[PDB]
Amino acid sequence: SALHTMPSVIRTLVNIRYVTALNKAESNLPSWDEWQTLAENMEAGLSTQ
Amino acid sequence: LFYSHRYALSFDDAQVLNGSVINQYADDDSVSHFNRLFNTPPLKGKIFE
Repeated sequence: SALHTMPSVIRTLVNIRYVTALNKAESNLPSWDEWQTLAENMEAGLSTQ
Repeated sequence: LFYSHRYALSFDDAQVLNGSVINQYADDDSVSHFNRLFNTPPLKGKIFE
């Protein structure tokens, strides 16, 4: 609610293992269209200005 | 006119509210009603509604 975004969107943001070719668990970076759709979903709840 | 007098609504808004549809093809020299409602601004891609 604070971010004005859907809970599954929050879950997707948290699930981002930003590891970028190892040194940690795994690279959970979404695909290009998944990134685009996630950005649309998280941005859809803003104002006009 | 009645809605414009009390609720202070635009002509297109009150026309749609009383039972008409949103005019996608306005006089076209400026923004139409459909574009004013869902294209201010388009998020990333062109509108397809």
